[PDB]
Amino acid sequence: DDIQQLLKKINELTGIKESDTGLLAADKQTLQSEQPLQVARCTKIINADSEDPKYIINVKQFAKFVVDLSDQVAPTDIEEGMRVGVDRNKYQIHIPLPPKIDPTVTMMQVEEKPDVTYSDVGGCKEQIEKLREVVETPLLHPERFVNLGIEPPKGVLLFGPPGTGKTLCARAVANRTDACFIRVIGSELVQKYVGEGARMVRELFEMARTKKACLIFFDEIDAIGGARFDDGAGGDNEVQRTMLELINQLDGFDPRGNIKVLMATNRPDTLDPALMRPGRLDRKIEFSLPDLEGRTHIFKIHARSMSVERDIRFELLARLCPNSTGAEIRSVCTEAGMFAIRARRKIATEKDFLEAVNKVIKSYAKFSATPRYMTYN
Amino acid sequence: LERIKDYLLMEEEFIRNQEQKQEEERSKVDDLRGTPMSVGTLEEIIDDNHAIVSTSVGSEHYVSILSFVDKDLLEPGCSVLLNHKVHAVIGVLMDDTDPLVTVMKVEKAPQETYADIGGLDNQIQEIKESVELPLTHPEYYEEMGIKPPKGVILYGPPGTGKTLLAKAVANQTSATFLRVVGSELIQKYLGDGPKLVRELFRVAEEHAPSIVFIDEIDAIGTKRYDSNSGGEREIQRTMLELLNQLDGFDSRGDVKVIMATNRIETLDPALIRPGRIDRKIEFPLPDEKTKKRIFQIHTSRMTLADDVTLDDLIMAKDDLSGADIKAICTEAGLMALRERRMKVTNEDFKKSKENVLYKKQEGTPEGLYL
Amino acid sequence: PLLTLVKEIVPLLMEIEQVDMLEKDIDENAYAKVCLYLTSCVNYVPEPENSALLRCALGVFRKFSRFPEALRLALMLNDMELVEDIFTSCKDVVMLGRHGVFLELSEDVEEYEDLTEIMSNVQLNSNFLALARELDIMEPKVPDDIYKTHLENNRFGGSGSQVDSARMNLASSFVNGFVNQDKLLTDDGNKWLYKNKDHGMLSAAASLGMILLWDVDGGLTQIDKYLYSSEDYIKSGALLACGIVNSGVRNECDPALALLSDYVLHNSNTMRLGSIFGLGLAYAGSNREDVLTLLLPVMGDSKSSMEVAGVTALACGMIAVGSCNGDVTSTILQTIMEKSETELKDTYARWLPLGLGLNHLGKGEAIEAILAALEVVSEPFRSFANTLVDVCAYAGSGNVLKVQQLLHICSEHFDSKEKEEDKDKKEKKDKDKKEAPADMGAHQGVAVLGIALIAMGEEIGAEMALRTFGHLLRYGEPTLRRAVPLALALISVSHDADPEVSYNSIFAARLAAMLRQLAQYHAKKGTLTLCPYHSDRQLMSQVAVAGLLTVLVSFL
Amino acid sequence: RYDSRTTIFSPEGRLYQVEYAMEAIGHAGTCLGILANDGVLLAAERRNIHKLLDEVFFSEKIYKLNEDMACSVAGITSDANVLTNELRLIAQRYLLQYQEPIPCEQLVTALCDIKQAYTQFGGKRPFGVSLLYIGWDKHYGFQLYQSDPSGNYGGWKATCIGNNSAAAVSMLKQDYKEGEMTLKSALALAIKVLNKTMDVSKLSAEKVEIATLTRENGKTVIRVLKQKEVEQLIKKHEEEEAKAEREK
Amino acid sequence: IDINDVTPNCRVALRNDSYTLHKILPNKVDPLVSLMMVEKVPDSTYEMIGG
Ligand SMILES: Nc1ncnc2c1ncn2[C@@H]1O[C@H](COP(=O)(O)OP(=O)(O)OP(=O)(O)O)[C@@H](O)[C@H]1O
Repeated sequence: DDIQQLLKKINELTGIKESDTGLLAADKQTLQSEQPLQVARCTKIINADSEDPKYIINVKQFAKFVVDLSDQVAPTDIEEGMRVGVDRNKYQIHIPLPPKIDPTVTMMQVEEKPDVTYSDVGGCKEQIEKLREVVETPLLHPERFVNLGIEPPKGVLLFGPPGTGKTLCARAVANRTDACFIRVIGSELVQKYVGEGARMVRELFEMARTKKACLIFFDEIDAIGGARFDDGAGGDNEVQRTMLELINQLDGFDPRGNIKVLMATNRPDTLDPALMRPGRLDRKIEFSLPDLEGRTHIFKIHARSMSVERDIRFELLARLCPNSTGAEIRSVCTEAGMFAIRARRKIATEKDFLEAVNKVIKSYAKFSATPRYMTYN
Repeated sequence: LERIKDYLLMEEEFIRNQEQKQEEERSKVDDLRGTPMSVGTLEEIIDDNHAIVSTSVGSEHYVSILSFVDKDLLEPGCSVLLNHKVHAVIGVLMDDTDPLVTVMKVEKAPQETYADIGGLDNQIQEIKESVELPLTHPEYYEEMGIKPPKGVILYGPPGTGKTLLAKAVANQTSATFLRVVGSELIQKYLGDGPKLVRELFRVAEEHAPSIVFIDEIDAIGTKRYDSNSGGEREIQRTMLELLNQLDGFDSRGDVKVIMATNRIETLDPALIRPGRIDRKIEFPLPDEKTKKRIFQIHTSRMTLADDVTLDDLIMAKDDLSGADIKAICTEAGLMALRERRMKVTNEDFKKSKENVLYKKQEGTPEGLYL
Repeated sequence: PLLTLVKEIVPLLMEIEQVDMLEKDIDENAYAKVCLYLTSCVNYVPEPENSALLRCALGVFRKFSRFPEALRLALMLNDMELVEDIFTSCKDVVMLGRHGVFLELSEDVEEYEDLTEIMSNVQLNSNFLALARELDIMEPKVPDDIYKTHLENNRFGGSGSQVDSARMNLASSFVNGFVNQDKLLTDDGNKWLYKNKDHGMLSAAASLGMILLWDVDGGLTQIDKYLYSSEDYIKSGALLACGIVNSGVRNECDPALALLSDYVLHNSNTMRLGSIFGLGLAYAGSNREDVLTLLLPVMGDSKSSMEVAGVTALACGMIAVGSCNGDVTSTILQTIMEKSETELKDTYARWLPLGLGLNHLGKGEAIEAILAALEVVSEPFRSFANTLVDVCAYAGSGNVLKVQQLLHICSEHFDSKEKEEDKDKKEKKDKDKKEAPADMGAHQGVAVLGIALIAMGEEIGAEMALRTFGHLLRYGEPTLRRAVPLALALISVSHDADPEVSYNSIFAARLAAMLRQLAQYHAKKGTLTLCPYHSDRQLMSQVAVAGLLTVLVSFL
Repeated sequence: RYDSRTTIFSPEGRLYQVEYAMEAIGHAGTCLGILANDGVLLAAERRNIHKLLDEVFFSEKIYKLNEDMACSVAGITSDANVLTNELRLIAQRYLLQYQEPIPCEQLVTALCDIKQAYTQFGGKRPFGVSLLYIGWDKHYGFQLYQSDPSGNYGGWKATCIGNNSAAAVSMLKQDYKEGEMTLKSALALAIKVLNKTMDVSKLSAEKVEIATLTRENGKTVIRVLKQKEVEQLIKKHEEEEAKAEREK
Repeated sequence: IDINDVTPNCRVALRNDSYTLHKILPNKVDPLVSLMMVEKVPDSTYEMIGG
């Protein structure tokens, strides 16, 4: 109780301290001019007329306004189908407005480069090769394709078991793309308003068209309504419209033109048939569980950073992993280091990995990995 | 009667929290700012200082900015504050996250350290190496070359106190702890719910070291089954956004995820994979030694007769959970109060176990058969 | 188990009664709630009742023998005579060897080698005489350290490099000296001391003393390396090195005062000033008189420059110092006369409490310190000195009354004498630091903020302290920025990587660079070692004063 | 899931179809037996009593299988008729080969092996019948046995299978005395147990069927008590309850 | 009204012209208020309950 009193006394002391403690030219001349300065609400012109132009503008939700040009403007500068700013009080186009950037679509563009080389991805040479000629070689050297008169697929679908490396390869392509890479946020495409997301998909293609040669990565295609049950309830009707808008813009009545689309799905079966149909996505690069040479290579790349005895045999460790995804092989390397940290040995040994191989695969409830059955030897 | 001092400490703490302008420069800004200021998105930036600002009414008129403290913070997607009438950008953009995200952040953990938990020491070791140890001693992981495991799943039968480990982590964590149930993403509006998952993660990155607890993850992500009837859950889209945040392009920075499920088989394979849950922790029903520590901890702060045999209750009945042990201790105290004895006899504990375990009926004729 | 025994604690009548009936339980009730009563005396129970408990705890423990636990109460009691009686019992049974070896660190400010001769009359094995003197405290340290690791230039590596630009060039060599247990800093480089200049040159010569924490013969080897140094700065550092050679010397200390010591503002006199602090490094407390005669004329001379008086004050605060509650040190008695002599000289006002306050430290009621303070009261710089002395004079125990008194005075808008009061709050509490968080943001005092980082004080290495220093890493005031790394260094005694990288990035100025080096300087609870924090009350000291400030050392 | 074929084994090593059949025995007339020193008894509940039904057939749940053995059947009616015939056949087949009445444990093991086979072979469903065996053999004396659809069997001093078996087993475990059953006392235990297990009030004679096997003059004399004999036992139980009144 | 009195998720009143904090208004609850059913407490039946 005395110890509790000491804390209460400490709180009382803090209360005494708090009570005792209690006991640019922009903000100058410019403000006087700024308050009178008038506003000009943005609006979009749809048409123009002879003699008095009488340009009629839809504000954005208000009305079609027949507004004459403002006195201090050039009639030629105001143009049909051009965003403009109209003062509410003077009801005239005081100043024209530059075209809307639509920043949310601009945000999805990667802009930065992920620092992953193709070297880090391992055990999938064939999958890398297939991606190289739909992503890097057609863009880097189109002449070879033209010589055989063969068009590039212009579309790729990466599908495989989870943790295989589909996205890891995609970030590697982004590192050396030498062309705009547009990662797409799947949730962003779904929107509260009906078909608001569909409008965004048109913008996505429009942005892609403006840039010359760009690759769009629709990771998690299932998020972008990648199914078309389209039942009578039509709960997914808004998303289904968004999916169809992507399909038409992707191909039909003039397709991507210079856009290569990379789509990655853990479950390929769920994807809607129209998207799966080629032309929209000509290549079907499925990633697969790595073979023993691949399993050794993934172990070597993951363990190169870790400090370990030089005599460790990755081939034995890979053999002990019968069907392991790349992520699980990475999990063995990290777990092996954690066991060495637990015993406080700075340099790990082969035994540490074997304990990890049991922990990452056998210890997990795989059941097949842990054997209690004598059955087979 | 030392309670009065404790009550005073609590009241004093509340008072302390309750008790937690320039002569000309501030007054000029006060005049410049409107009595009501409306906050809206910034759509376009123009060098003249008249920048297009989007609003709920959509008036995007270019508006001058005169911010005394700084006007260089303007960015696309920033929520600028505008005068109700003039609509000019008043000053530094408002910087507050969405209200639903604010509720998750937890500053006070009721439970103490791992001391209350008994017999889950192996489970404590795993949570510490993934959560507490990397922050306390970052050098060890770098020297090994290992990158610390960032994700953990606690899976166990009902009442194994998986949540208790999470409460214990909250008690001793440098990282801000965001406690979000998996069932707290029921947003009716199409969209919004996957966006809320993005919001929780962006806040975690803003708070730098952070621990995310998602109790009952079964609701947010299970199976990833097809639409079937065509109702379309949209929950699968929400889970896919979480899957994207944990390991879907970019990076997770320094955010650690703890997730708890009564049933782990139902959870979809992609979510429960290395890279989203590097370490997996299993809580088994307590055995005998684990039961002894739990029984002692629950009875530590109550009157105990010499006659009571803690070992007899633990050995005689096998299957009771750690929560069941606490219930037996609370029930035994009530059984004694019926006889008006504050002290608890061995007889009370024996009666208590029977009352608590009356709903648990298991097994069929699997006795003679094997 | 003593649960209802604690009830009679309020009547001390309890102290005599407790020894009377305590027989069967060697610990149990004697430990637990009665030991918690000792802990509560540290936590909430007042110091006079605490003194009564110490005697009661000694009385019960004496029946159960176990002299080292009884000794811990005796050092807390600060009664040398009571400690000597326990020492006679510990001498009777030979563990006596651990008791002596730990005693050099365990002993309070009451004695340094005074404790070594406390039970010397029997002499016998000569334990405590060598065990409690510097002879056994650091004799096995160099072999023990060798088994764990090999001392070398590893912290002088590029990751640990502190840069040059003159201001940090001296700091980098001194930082390497902190790593020095490790005896090659002077050997490293060619004339590394020559590269050091002015205050830095003093620091490099001081590193000879740092190079050997123990060993008089090894220190004489250091003296030969820089014998009769040509430059005054080298000469002053070499005299200081003689002081840092041992926790106690008995040999080199007598010549160090004899050498130079002009006693008036002069080169030889300034050269001796280093030796004056080094002799101070040897002891701590209030009232010893073994080497008081050697340092008595130095404060008596009262040279107008604070440099002679301030090192003499630092020396006296740690030279002729033994008894608790403060004492009438002959120099401290005339230090007040020197303080009365100087109406101005604000440097005197901060420096004089370095000696007067240190004597008044290691105190209980300190009513005698209050009487000395009544003599001290006068002009405002002296009044600020009185406040600094009063802050040291506070008991340093569970009593919150002294802390509340500083808090109320600190709340006043004028804080010229209240700058160190915030630091005093930390000195008083060493148990549950619930009140340790200080609402510095609420405080508007630039000076209050300046000492706020120092207010956290020395720590084991807890992350909470590092977070506060990081939040205040770049305050507008250069002084505020300077304090956080020194404070980070105090906790240091990431683990250190996050501060080094963050300090470098936030810094980029020479001022910013040096404070950052100081945090890396310390990258790798004793009454005697309560000296360095007191020795650097204000980091406001100028870079030349900061080079003189490098003298601070004592903790393992 | 792991149901349908008796052949499939659940991931927990459980044959659900066999387990379902063992649970099914519950929906059947109560059958109980007491070992009884100097005798043995089988008691059954005659369910589905109606005014029109003749009940001409001697017995209904009690079938003799040999000169010195008998069984009471609880389970699917058709399966019971199949098993009773086979049990009668095995008894005579052993007599033909060895000219000695079959030892009781052996007759039970043989039917149990047939019942066991149905569970191991895919085509057939496990038998839905469980039965109690009363007999005297020279090797082990008076014995009582129980068979399960699983094919497992046991010897019980007292046991019950149909309807509220657990209620009878709990009543039997407390009331039964080892070595002191003394036939007439065992008959009383049966009437009292029957009153508790049956929801029927007053335990009328038509509702109860009692068969007692005794060895008289070196010859087993299996007898099914006539209604008048059953009535006197019921009246004695009612009178005993009247004696219990006031004292209870 | 003090700033301290104001709390998140509180239904305050904003002035018609300047949007000022006129007062703090309670009853900030969704349709679940009807479910409370605290009003019109059910007829007392503890005695009416049987064995
Ligand atoms: N072949 C590989 N080479 C190197 N690292 C790999 C490989 N396969 C998997 N990984 C590791 O697994 C993670 C990469 O997973 P990635 O980003 O490819 O997503 P994914 O799990 O395949 O995608 P999804 O969840 O959609 O199935 C990283 O930790 C990476 O190091």
